[PDB]
Amino acid sequence: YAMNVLGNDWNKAYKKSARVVGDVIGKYHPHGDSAVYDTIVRMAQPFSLRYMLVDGQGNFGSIDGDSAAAMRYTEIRLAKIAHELMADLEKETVDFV
Amino acid sequence: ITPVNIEEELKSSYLDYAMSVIVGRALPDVRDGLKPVHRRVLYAMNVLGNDWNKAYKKSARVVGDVIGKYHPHGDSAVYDTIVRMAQPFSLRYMLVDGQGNFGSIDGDSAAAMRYTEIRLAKIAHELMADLEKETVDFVDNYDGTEKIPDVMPTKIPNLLVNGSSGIAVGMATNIPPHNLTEVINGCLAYIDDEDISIEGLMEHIPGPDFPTAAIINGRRGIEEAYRTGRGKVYIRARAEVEVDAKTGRETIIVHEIPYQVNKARLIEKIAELVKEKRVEGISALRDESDKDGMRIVIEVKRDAVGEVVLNNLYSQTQLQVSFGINMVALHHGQPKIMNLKDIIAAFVRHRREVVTRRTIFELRKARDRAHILEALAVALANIDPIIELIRHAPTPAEAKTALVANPWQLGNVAAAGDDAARPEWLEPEFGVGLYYLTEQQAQAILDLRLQKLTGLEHEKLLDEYKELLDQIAELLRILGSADRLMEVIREELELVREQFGDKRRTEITANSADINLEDLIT
Amino acid sequence: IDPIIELIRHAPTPAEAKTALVANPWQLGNVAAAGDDAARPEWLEPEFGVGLYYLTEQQAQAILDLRLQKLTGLEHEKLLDEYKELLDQIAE
Amino acid sequence: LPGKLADCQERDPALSELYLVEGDSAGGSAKQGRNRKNQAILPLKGKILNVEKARFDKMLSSQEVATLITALYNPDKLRYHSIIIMTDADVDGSHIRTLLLTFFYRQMPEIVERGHVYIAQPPLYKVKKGKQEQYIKDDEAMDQYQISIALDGATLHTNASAPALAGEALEKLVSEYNATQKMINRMERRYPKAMLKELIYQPTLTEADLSDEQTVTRWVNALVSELNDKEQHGSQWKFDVHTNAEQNLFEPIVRVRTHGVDTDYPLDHEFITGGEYRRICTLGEKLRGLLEEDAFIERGERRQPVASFEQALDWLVKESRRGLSIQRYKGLGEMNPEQLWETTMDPESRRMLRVTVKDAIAADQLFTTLMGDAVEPRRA
Amino acid sequence: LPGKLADCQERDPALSELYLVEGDSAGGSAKQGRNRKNQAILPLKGKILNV
Ligand SMILES: O=c1ccc2ncc(=O)n3c2n1C[C@H]3CN1CCC(NCc2cc3c(cn2)OCCC3)CC1
Repeated sequence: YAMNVLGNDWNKAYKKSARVVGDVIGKYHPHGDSAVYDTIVRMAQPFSLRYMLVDGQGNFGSIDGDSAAAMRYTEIRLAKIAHELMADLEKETVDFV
Repeated sequence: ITPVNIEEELKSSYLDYAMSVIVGRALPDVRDGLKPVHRRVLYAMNVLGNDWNKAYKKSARVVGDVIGKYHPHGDSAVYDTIVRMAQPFSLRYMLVDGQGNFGSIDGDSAAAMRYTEIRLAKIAHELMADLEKETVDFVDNYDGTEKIPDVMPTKIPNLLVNGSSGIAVGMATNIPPHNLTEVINGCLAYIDDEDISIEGLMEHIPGPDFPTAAIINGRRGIEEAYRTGRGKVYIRARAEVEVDAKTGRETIIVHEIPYQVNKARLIEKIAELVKEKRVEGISALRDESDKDGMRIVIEVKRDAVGEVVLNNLYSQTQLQVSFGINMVALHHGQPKIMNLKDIIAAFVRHRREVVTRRTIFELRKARDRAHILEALAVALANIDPIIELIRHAPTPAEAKTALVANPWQLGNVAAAGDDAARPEWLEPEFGVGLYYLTEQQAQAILDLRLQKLTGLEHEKLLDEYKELLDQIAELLRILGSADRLMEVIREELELVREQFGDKRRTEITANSADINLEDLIT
Repeated sequence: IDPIIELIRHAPTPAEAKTALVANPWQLGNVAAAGDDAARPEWLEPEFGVGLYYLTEQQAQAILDLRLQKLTGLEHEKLLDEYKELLDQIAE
Repeated sequence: LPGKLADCQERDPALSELYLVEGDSAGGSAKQGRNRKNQAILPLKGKILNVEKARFDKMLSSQEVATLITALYNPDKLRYHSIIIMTDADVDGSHIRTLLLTFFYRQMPEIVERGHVYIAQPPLYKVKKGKQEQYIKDDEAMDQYQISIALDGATLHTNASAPALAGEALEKLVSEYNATQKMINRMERRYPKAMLKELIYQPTLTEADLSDEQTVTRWVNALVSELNDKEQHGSQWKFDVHTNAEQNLFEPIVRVRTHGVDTDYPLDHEFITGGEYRRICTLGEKLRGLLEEDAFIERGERRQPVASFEQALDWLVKESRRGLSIQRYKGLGEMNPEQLWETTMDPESRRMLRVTVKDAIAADQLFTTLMGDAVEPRRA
Repeated sequence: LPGKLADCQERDPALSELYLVEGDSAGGSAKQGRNRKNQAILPLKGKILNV
């Protein structure tokens, strides 16, 4: 939801992950920073999901067990399939919490 | 391919790094006295839109934004800078109004960046006032995608009010804070007399200022620092003796500690000195500090004068410490030792330039607005022919062409100054009654609404036209004469001094000369 | 359009002009004139749109917010096409 | 030995390679993109303490580098005869490179004398114009590439002797113009920029003109008039003629009035004799001998006549910079591992660097002195 | 008892108080706002293993 509100589509330039992490911590998920970054890295690993959702660029680890780089080096953005998950949201299709 | 290279690359890289650190990292400027980190943080807070009259916001968002756009050099430095700006006991005038655990004199560090809430203050808006009016230049970011203002159109010489303490690769600087009212008085005196002497500036400003009061003893040091740029000054704490009405006992009271002194470390050092027999006349040590003021109680040993012990403490305890005054900053991007008069002159010149550029921008904006309003009023004068021209033209482009090509009658009810009512780029072939339109004018005419045809819009347009005439006349007058601009600067400085006035905190008791001169030359 | 022109030019107050537009009926010319129903909101009262036709405060405000570019030989066909497309869409 | 060092399969020295980069930021992708035959990487942590500032045989924090490369003395164990130091292109990278170089110089001079220390040259710019890609590592290379893109077969059409001015002559003219503009921007610290830009179109000047006062008066009048005409900001221009000599020695003086303080700029024989003024006069004569008033240049499907050469150059640069993309890597842990392998440590595409022991000077003695560090900054 | 627990001036028990909060987030402000007569605060680190 934060990535959708920010407006980071697939046909746009990359953006720093630190901004997204800070925004999520500030508005919706104020429960640390390590969990959000680990979730982003897990979504960015191709060998961890059958269909990736967050298209990124940088050291995302591998099967060797090496951890990813810091949150000030990677650049992430939404993919083509991610827009199908939250399609037709502003048309009052669900409820708000 | 292995090309042979000489060892001079070592010296080349070292010189490059030294130049980069000296220019863009350590040494601040003389026109605003602000580091690039502080500049980027303030610019990000201004772009975000966190005013003083708004709700608090999380610091993590601001830190992430600054790291993402302007300062991608870690997170610890930015957070430490924010905490330093949030500490009241670290600056004479705070800039970032926050809420949360911001540390104290006990040395306790602040909380995490996910608990505090910060926002701009009332005085922070005076630093970046009138920025969008094209008053300064813009600098590209690291990748050439954003713009960064070179200097800020400030109204307060923060270099002289708060100062900074930075060290270059080969240089170092240290500037004590001062009082705002005396700085404004000195600036007004310098505006009054361009040839003011150093004695007059010393009379207007006796000495520096600190967020915590103290006792200043050395005057020759600060005199040499104001005259040359280097000097030393001593700082003494405030204390006294106590004798009860009954037999009781003597007791020393410590009301305040010097600038940048740890209280816990001081108590530990005093306890160690008492244990090591190095100091005498001290029995125990207590503490009575609360939310109503710091209070340190020291029990004097029985059968002791206490004054000799107090002097031994002043000689040994950190209550008496020197200070390394060193005024070093950038004048044209190069380290240059500058005195007070040069800083005042540079500030005055910067203020003059900012005011002139803002006035030119406002004049151009008012000229454009008046030029649009003239065409709008001409269109409002005759409306029916425009009605037929629109109703008979199938294409709006053809209608615009017919409006531009055909002249108008310029009715009597529609009809200022001889000049200064038209832009510079406008060709003299328009506006020679006789009147001609323009593509932009015709486009603005085609963008009108139906609500502008009442018995109230005409008077509003006439009043706005008269106000624009008065404004452009006043701007031409203030641009023609410099005395009016100087008077405006004086009035603005007086207003700032009246709005942000305060009272002295510290106190200067001169004894370095009273003991020396009157006992040497008599 | 012309009666609206006189009503705007003679009314000094725009609120009075809106009141006069809402209170006065219209002629409903032949060139101006769909489905039997489903062309009106649910909250709309049956006392409007009974040729005969009446306006609404929101309708009059939208009328007062028009521009001069909507008086060409191209806007009418665009409006007719948009109306037909909206009819087709609501029918589907 | 454990923890950070990751050797290769081969154990015979003089065949493997050793690298030194940042551990968590770079070493991860470096190991994920390296080879498993003759590649070895030794990560690092932060910076390293200096040798001269605090010399102590007992002071040691990491000690891993010297312990893993030799025994610390070195002729016995000469493992990893070839070492390469990859380092970021930032200023901190150059600083840590200088510290590493002075360390290997003051610890083991023999390994440097025998030619074993190497320096890598990672790319700096990544330009991608649709399908056309380009890897640029230097600023001068980037400028040359920009000039080449801005001149993709341009053809100027003026009323001079050349009907269609094009080819390498136009490229050389643009290069000389850019060099002269750079020189003017460098000298701007001394003299204002308005006069330096106006002297391009103003007529020439000769030291023989100090005889007649009418010629100097006409020249300075034309100068002040054109400066007042081109002045769009809040400033003015005034002339001044002074005679400080025995008989004439005519010396023009220009009086400019900025915001609040006037400032003069006299002209002396040294200014006329100076090589910079001579180059400016030669370029002005060369440009006036072109008659570039009515010009027609196209790049590549559109043309627009202008009245200034710099305006046409700016328009061409703007048209060339419409739909290009530039990616600047500010760290080794930013690019893909395959890109790093192909552009930095590819044995068929890499470009290493060799250090020499030519002379033994006292530069390291003045490295940390607090006096040499103060006298060395003479970049003025 | 290194560093963390800062006792009070009184040494007689049954007169002082003891507290247990988070160290870095809470203990700072807790010590900056407490009293220096009969107050003592012991920081904590994360969670504690079960018995
Ligand atoms: O690196 C180390 C090594 C050892 C160690 N031991 C104790 C300790 O506390 N820490 C230790 N560390 C470090 C630090 C833990 N570190 C984790 C990362 C955190 N990052 C802060 C942060 C950054 C950003 C945030 C939020 N928080 O949101 C916006 C984007 C950037 C800071 C504290």
